[PDB]
Amino acid sequence: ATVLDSILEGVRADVAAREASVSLSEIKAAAAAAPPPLDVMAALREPGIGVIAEVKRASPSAGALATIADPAKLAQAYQDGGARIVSVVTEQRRFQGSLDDLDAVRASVSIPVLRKDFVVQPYQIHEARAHGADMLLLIVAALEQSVLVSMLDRTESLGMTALVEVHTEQEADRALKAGAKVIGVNARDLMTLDVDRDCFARIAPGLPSSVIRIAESGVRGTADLLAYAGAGADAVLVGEGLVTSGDPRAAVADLVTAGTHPSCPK
Repeated sequence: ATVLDSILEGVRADVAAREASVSLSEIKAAAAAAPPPLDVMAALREPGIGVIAEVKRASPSAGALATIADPAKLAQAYQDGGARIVSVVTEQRRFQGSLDDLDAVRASVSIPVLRKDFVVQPYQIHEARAHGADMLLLIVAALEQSVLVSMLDRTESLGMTALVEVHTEQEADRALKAGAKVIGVNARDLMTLDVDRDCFARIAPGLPSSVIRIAESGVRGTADLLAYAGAGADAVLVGEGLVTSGDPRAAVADLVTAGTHPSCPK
């Protein structure tokens, strides 16, 4: 039926294959020995609309959307441009990412790193931590509530911050009830990658001031950033559709300039 169901089937298979090689006990030990997590909440508390910039496999080879293909070099461009956090897509089927891309990014940047994947079981949480993630995406649509709560608790126990992704007002209610500190709204369709313009603006007013509100989709430049800031975004996640013109550093620097301007809408 849904694209999400197919992604999650994929996750279960891909995780089972990794777990056959590196057991749950072994990945828990690897997480426990990893360099400590970086301070995501401090990054998010910095003044101005923060930019989370995303590394993913597919982009146009030329034109206004052209960017850097190599994950380490892209991530470095993002850090150089002033991104507060670098996101790296590790889901393997819809987005053709890999845990190797997380490793490459982690070695390349000294700012916090978000592992952007579809978490369904604790193995993935320890694995994220072992491979250096500081922030972890959790998706309400993927999880039954009690499991969401236990994944959120495990993420936090390991010293990471959860970015809890919601697609509807009811999912936002669930994220709040689960205890989320950071709630992202994703309005992108998994088939087309098009973004519903009304979703953030509808959901965000229901999110209390005590949560950090993230626009996970739809911000492609300063024009969008200003619109989302006015709608209540505290940070924006950019990547898909970003107008980079071959120069992602500059594109991120322009977003930072706009988001930290004293007169930026809010």
